[PDB]
Amino acid sequence: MLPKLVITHRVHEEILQLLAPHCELITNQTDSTLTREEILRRCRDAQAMMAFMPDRVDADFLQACPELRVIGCALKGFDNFDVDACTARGVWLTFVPDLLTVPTAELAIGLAVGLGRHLRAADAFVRSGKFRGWQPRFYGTGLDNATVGFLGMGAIGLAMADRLQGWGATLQYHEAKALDTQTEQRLGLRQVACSELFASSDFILLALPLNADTLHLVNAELLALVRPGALLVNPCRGSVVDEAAVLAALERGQLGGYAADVFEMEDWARADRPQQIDPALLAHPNTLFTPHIGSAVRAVRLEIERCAAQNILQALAGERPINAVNRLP
Amino acid sequence: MLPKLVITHRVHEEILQLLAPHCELITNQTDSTLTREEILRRCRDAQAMMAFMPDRVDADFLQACPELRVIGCALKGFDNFDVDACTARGVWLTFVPDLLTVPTAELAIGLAVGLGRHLRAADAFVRSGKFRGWQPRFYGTGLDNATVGFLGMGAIGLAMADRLQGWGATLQYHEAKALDTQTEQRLGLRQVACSELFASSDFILLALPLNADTLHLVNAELLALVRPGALLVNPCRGSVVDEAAVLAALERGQLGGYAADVFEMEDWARADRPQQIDPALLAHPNTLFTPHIGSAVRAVRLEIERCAAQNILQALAGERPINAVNRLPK
Ligand SMILES: NC(=O)c1ccc[n+]([C@@H]2O[C@H](COP(=O)([O-])OP(=O)(O)OC[C@H]3O[C@@H](n4cnc5c(N)ncnc54)[C@H](O)[C@@H]3O)[C@@H](O)[C@H]2O)c1
Ligand SMILES: NC(=O)c1ccc[n+]([C@@H]2O[C@H](COP(=O)([O-])OP(=O)(O)OC[C@H]3O[C@@H](n4cnc5c(N)ncnc54)[C@H](O)[C@@H]3O)[C@@H](O)[C@H]2O)c1
Repeated sequence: MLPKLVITHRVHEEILQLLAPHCELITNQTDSTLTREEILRRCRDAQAMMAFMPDRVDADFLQACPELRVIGCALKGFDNFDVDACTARGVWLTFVPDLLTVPTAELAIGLAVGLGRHLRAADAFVRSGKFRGWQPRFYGTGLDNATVGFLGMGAIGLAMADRLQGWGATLQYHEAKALDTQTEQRLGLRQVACSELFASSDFILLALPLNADTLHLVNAELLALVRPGALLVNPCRGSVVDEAAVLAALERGQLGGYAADVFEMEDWARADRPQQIDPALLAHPNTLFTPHIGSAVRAVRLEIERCAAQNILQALAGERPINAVNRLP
Repeated sequence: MLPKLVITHRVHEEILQLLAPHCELITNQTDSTLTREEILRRCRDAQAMMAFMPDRVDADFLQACPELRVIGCALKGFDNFDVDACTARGVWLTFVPDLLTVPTAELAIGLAVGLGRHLRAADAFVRSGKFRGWQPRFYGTGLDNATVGFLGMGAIGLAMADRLQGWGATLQYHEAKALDTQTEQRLGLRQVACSELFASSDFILLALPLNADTLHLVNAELLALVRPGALLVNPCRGSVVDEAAVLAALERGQLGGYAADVFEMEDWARADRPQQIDPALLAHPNTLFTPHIGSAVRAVRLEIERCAAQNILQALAGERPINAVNRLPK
């Protein structure tokens, strides 16, 4: 009897090969997410869990799964995992600190370009068969000579700033914890207050985690500050914005556009989360969406899976996992 | 009576005010493209013309318009304008050398990201109302650790290289006019042969003008060399590629994707040009398209128009235009 490991979502077969000598595997090698009932059934006597974005762990989950030694999260933002409750039950909780950063940064910039240049509608027009040559339309907004404001300047903020260096924009940021002035200057970043960031930015790129303090940070009052036509890009967590306020800002035309890779409906730890994305937001023309594909780059996903696998194996071996969030004796 | 200037497409009000005290303006302040005959009719007794991407000027056109002194083009690629015939008939042909570069480079990188990451299908999926959370789907290709190959390293090529500096890609290029080593080193560029460029690149970014030598340069023989899954992005001219060969490459699955801002049907100077984009190419999933919006940024278009206006005004005043493509004896 090897320790039992439940992997809640599909992974590369070579990751299964890496784990199999050490672990009895209970896998989900499909593109589907299992019911919460079935995850509980599988994890009841599991020694370990590899968890993904659709997963949620609270005290109630853990009491129902008394054999767990480690939850290895193949993700960065562990807002749906109660770390304190894990520590209390003697369960390691591990994450992936760096591997999701670059592909998410790349996508966020592509969304900003895609949103500013009306890519969805432009591509729709070409596919329709009615392109008859160059026309005066689909006039958009570029990054050259624009002010780009970042809310947050951790891993993804810095990766995005790195990638905008050749782009002719004026970069500013708001943080809970400032960069050192030397790094600011190497990247051409100026630190500003949050109100000013929203009042003065042509592109607003969110790069902050979801917590009690950032929940609905981007609300109606903050959005009412933006320059008419400002573009808002959300690659972080859905619930840092109030999507109802975002939609209202779009409909009034104060917000020029909203691009998102993440949605309030995904933030499982939120009882008052909406059950879906508002259909009126989904149908609004001044939008561009992706289904949480920030890290959806083939080579990176394998590396992310390997990182979670390694952390789990470290825990099961009686070591402190390299990427543990918590501390155990 | 002031000289007649035919402006073929809609122009910002700031530009008309600049032109009014110098020319009798025959304008087209609609967002519609007029017919070839309508242009001929208006230009028959015109001293000047402001021309745009849909316009084509050939030997017969200039013969029908003996009064022309200048054709100011609000564009970079003048492949639809017979420069030689302009020179022969003593007509200035002007362009806009730099203003289109940046917004086109921005869009091109945007297309590369969008194509690599399956943006069209991803967005359609969310819009369907069926998104229920993350799934291990839409896995694609990023620029980090990728090899990016530039065919051409002029204005747009250089601007794209500039904009990829922090992206962790290996940048290589082929050119007709090679960069000096110190510029190559400054941008982290490595010069390669065209065949090696196509054989070794994950992303192929086209940055060439269309001329006799570049017509169907990206053909079936060249596309046969690409790595499986290679992504091709075309922000320059449709006819630099053979769209039929591109489609065939997509269908066999050797080419991973094709993104384009420009299409063969736009290249009026070609008699054998296809009259539309192949419906089969339009319908292929591994594609991303824009309708020649490379420079479609409000601030930028105002400046492009002012540039073309300034060139026309300079010519009509008896000066040589700052952005003349051709040379005329004085
Ligand atoms: N879309 C995706 O696939 C994807 C991928 C990775 C991460 N994410 C999400 O993006 C978030 C940020 O990612 P990261 O890797 O940059 O995290 P990080 O922890 O490296 O950086 C987060 C930064 O936000 C700052 N911050 C906290 N509260 C703030 C506030 N009120 N105002 C301004 N800044 C504040 C923190 O000081 C920190 O520097 C993650 O927590 C995760 O939720 C999404
Ligand atoms: N999509 C748009 O809206 C848009 C905007 C601007 C320009 N364009 C098009 O893109 C083209 C390139 O633009 P640019 O501003 O970089 O022009 P450019 O003249 O500055 O650069 C073209 C470069 O390509 C090189 N070249 C020529 N033949 C080559 C070959 N066979 N192999 C490799 N390199 C070769 C030339 O030496 C030159 O350096 C323009 O001619 C125009 O047709 C499109």
